[PDB]
Amino acid sequence: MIPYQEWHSQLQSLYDSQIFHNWALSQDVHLNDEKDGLLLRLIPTRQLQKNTERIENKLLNHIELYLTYSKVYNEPLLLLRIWEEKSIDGIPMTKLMLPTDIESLLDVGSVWYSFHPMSTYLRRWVSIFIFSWLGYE
Amino acid sequence: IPYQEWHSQLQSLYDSQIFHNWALSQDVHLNDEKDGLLLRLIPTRQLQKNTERIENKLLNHIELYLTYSKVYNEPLLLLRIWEEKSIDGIPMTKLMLPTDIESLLSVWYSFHMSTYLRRWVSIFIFSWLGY
Amino acid sequence: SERVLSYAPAFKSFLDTSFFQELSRLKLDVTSQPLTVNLDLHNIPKSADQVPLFLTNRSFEKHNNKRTNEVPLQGSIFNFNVLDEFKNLDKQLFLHQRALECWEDGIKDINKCVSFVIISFADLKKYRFYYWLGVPCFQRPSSTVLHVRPEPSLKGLFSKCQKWFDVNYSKWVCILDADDEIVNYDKSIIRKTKVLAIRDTSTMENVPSALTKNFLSVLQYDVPDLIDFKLLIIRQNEGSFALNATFASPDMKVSGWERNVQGKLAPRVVDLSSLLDPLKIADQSVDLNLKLMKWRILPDLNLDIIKNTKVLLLGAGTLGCYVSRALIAWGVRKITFVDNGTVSYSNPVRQALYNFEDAGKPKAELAAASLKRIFPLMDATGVKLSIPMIGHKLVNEEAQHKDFDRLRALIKEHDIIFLLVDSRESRWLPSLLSNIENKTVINAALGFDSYLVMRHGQLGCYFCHRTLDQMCTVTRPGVAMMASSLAVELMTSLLQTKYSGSETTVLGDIPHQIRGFLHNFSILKLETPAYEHCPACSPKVIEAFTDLGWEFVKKALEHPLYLEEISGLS
Amino acid sequence: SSERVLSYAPAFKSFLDTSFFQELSRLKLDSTSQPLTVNLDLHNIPKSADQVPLFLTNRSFEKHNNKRTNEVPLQGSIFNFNVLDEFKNLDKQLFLHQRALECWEDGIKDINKCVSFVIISFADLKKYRFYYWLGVPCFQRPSSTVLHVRPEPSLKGLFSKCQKWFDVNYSKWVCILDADDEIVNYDKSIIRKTKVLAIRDTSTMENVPSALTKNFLSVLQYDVPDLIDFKLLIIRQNEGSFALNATFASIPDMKVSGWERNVQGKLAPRVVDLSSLLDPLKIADQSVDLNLKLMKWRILPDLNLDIIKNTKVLLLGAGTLGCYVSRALIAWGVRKITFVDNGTVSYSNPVRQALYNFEDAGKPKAELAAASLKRIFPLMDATGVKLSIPMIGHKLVNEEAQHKDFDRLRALIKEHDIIFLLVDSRESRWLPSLLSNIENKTVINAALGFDSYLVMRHGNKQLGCYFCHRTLDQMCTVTRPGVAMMASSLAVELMTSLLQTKETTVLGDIPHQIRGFLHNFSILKLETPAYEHCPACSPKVIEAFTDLGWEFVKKALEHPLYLEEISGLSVI
Ligand SMILES: [Zn+2]
Ligand SMILES: [Zn+2]
Repeated sequence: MIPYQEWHSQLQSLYDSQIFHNWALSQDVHLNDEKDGLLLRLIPTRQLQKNTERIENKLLNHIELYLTYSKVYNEPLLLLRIWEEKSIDGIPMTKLMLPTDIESLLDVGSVWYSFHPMSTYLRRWVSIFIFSWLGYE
Repeated sequence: IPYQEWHSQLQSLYDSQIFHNWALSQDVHLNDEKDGLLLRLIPTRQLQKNTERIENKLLNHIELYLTYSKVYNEPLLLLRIWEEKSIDGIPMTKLMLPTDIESLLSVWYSFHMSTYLRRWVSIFIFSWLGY
Repeated sequence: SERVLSYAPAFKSFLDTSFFQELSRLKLDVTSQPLTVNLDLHNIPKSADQVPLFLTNRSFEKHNNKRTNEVPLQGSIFNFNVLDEFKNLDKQLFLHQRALECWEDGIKDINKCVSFVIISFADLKKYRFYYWLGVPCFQRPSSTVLHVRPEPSLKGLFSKCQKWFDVNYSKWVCILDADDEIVNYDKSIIRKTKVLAIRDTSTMENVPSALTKNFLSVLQYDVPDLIDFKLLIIRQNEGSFALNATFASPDMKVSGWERNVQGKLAPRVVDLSSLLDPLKIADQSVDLNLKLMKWRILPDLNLDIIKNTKVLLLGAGTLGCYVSRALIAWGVRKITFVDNGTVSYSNPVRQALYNFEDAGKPKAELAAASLKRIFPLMDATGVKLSIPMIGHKLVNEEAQHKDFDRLRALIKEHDIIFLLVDSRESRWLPSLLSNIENKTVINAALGFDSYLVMRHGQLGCYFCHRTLDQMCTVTRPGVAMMASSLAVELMTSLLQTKYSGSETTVLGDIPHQIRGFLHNFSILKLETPAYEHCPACSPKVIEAFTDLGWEFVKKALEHPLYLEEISGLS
Repeated sequence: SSERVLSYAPAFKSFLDTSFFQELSRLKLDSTSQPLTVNLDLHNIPKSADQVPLFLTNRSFEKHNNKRTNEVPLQGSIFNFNVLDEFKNLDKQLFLHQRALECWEDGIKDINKCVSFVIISFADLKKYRFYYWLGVPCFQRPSSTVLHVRPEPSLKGLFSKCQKWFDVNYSKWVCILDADDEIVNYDKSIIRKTKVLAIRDTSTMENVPSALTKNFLSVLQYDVPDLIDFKLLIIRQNEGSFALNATFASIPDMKVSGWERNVQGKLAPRVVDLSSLLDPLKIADQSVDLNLKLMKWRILPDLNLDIIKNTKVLLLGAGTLGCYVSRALIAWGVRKITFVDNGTVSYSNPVRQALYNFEDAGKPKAELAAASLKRIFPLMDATGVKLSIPMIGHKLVNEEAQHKDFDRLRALIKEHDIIFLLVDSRESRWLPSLLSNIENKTVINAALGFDSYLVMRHGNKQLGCYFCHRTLDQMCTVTRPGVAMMASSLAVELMTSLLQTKETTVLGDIPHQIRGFLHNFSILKLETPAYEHCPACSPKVIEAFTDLGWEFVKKALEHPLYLEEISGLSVI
């Protein structure tokens, strides 16, 4: 565990550190209406791309990672959302998808999938829960 | 008690006119098949006091249904109670569901060797109602 | 020593509710419909002056089961669709028109001149039934009567006539031939012999059934020249009698509408509502199921205290759902749920009050509604409310303050509080409040394969002393079922008076704590003392609460150290 | 030499969050127009982007929201169409042009107000599919005017003062320096003298300012038409700032562009398909599955969930036991359940029997129980069969019908992997025990006493059945409510344990018999060998059924004395 205000400070620092902005995977990096969350829009790694073609037979447009704080568990919670690359009239379309097997799609919330649960706390958390299974830089 | 042994004693019991010669019975009849005996009885004076003391109602008559329970292979006594009222100034009878049935004495209340049925009658019927 | 012949009413009607249920059934299908009743003239109740005419659902069947000596009387029923019509119909005219059909058929065959009719109105909204029986008895001519004097010398013919009517059940009359044998009615053979028998439906002494009017009327049509004859009234009892008869003075007089209980001429009314009241039926059978546990098994078991117990449930989750189900089974009529949640799509599978379509609805209000859906008479209320966790900073201070006040109001007004919540820290605030308000408390806590059940009510509370009672714990399905029922069984066992000198009650042991385990299938029982240093118990904490109120609550929640220091636990 | 024609990068890179479309569906239920507001973060821009991301959410529909300190509020609007064809048929060049005219009419009054964005959209609420196209009005007046520039490194000293000035005034897109050499708000009389202009740049590309620069320069040519030569500063919050010696040249008329190109680099609308949110069945199924998986990966890795999910379970009886067992089964992930019961729902039934409501009275129990399972979890494969199970020690009411029921019962036992005998009494247990023994199926027995219960398993040295060796299982017996819950949970827990490789499993012990008692709150676990003379298991009885078929059953039912003879228990 770790206090809400300690996490609020470290999130803004990590955000302003541009460590996510300098990431090759990130299309966009943004805080929510509050400063208490961080939404990461990411370019799919090659391995994820290979898996969605193998497992789901579909093409992946991008994934969304949301770093949130649960005031219940007093810990960070990582929400995930997966989008499909598609088309309609010849116009490329993007579609939020609900994978048959999302465990195997990678190598391992209300509308979201979710991962389950000292000054360096958040920066280290990202290393294990994010930077481990996705390449950096 | 076997089914057929009960079927024979029910027809003997009926034909003995024991219920027909009772003072309480308005009517005695067997059902479509011979498996059962419907007793329509006049309320005893003691019952009339009770239902008026408790439910504050007048008793019209009592229907007892003597049936065979094929689950327990034993007799089962069913009970329906009727109330006296009126509508236009003429008598109306009404099936009632007593707020307390136990202290008064298919929707029916239910009670929870060759001489078998005659005994069972004396115990489960003639005891509280009287002969 | 001669007299004029009088008559008893032909029949006495009794209609079993099956007849009205069957009459109802046909009002939803499609005029008059045919009826068939078997008369038992061998056994007639003493209370009755005539053979009982008994109607049931099987009376609509054109051919049904008969006993050997019984007589299949035929009739019809006229069902009007409006009560007003039933009233406004002329009874004296209607029964006359039926008699004309009886008179008509009587000339063809003298045995077809006897029948009955039921006029009716079925009110299916109130389930109320109006019926009037009548027997088309006709005296033709109206002026012609019958003078009779007894002739006992004919008593030898009684048995011959008794066994004859028994055999032929479709025949209402018989005569003698030249050989003094019993045969069917024939206009030829009767003029010579002048002996006529009638099967009698009356038990009235020396007073034959009014049906006799019909037979004497057909006799005068067939044999107009017969003034004097002998009439046998035949009964299966000992009350048969012979009569020396004479006719003494066209127009037909029709009688035989059945009188009511008061002897007035008026319809009978049956009220079958209360078959329309399943809420009361269900209520009575349910309680009667409960009473069976008392009288048959445990005579001194107290049901009323359990029925009158007001139960507060804190949390609507798996435990709350099953606990309430075990409570309504035990006869508890008042249950109040408290939950801050909303039904998820996944919820119904482990939470027994909800369905898939119920997702998106508030749990508390819905859990209570679900109880009313199971058993419509229940005092059941949901309350959407948050219980503050200790060791966390308040999310909304003003809001949780209101919810704090609302929780105490709820605890005070309820008799027994169950703590069904998700976590250990969620138990503290209710344990404190329930301590202050002197309420009996049962806890239930779930671990992976283990469960905990204990009573606060000196024994001391939950806080008085690995996956057990944690926010993230996922449990085996069996654990929650086990803990829920043991909680309720402990609660019912707790409301029973303790036997003299021992701890036991009529329902058996009342342990302080129960801790079960799934892997080894075993139950542990432990008894713990109350502690002077407990955070939810200690007089130091209780007097701190009484003095500082919500401010003591607010600080203890956010800084447990402050609470531990007050209780002297640190 | 060392002089260029100034080029331009696209002003913005649009990202529309799913919550933005939610709010779009919500407002359509609560063509038209409506204001939008977005906060630009110009200090932190992803390296993969040539321009600042334009990010709109549900909160973008509210005119005043909470921006961070150095962020820049951007005013825009959205135009929603009610017909897909109306969206396609819109002249885009004309639409964007008349947005530019609105930016121009604003720009002459206030130069900072000439910048905005626009979204056109069509929301298909049936399919939950969304069509959007963003565009950023950019105008050149005159269209024939280009800008010749060359580097001016001497002015690099002004970069810091403009960064801080733009940070502070977040509503301002442009500043100039006055006669006092200080950064001030744009004034047409002042710029005329000093000839130095600073613009807030949204582009990260070196020496390529955002196309928005066209807007400001178009207004600069309207305000000070005689200014041919000035100094242009393009201010960025990174090291990418640059200064230019600027000249307006020729090669009125207003050119307009700025429709955003799609992921393919073509001028087309974007399309977002949210339809997967309309499938809660799939959402529920995955939720329930992952919850089960947590029992494996987090706690007991060796646990087999798949053998449980694949198990076909026959439930004999719909009563209290049948209702609680089934609920605990679906919780374990068992998807196939057949109920067998001959009853009809009583008005009093729902209170002890967990699958039924008060409104359900009068319905067949077996079907309704199955129907109720689908009401809890619609993906459940659940059926029920109205069937009689003949009691031993009783005459047969209908020989023909009970013969058929006997055949159907055996067929059902063949069809299922696990059998539960949930029946009312001992007398009803004999026949299914025999059949399951012949068909060699795993059986769980659960019997209720008043304060006690018995849960046991028929085997596959042998364990032996229910009949091998006081108010328990009596059929007149009214039981304490807690008993059935207890029995049912242990019945299922014993089952899932049994499906695991063993004599203990990953889930713990697997006893032969479990007897619990309420009065002392105790549980006993006892074993027992298969009895030789039992009139269920005994080889003489098995021999008897195989040869004689239904004729043996009919006789053993009506005359249990005959059954004791065959079993050799008679001599005992
Ligand atoms: Zn304590
Ligand atoms: Zn055996």
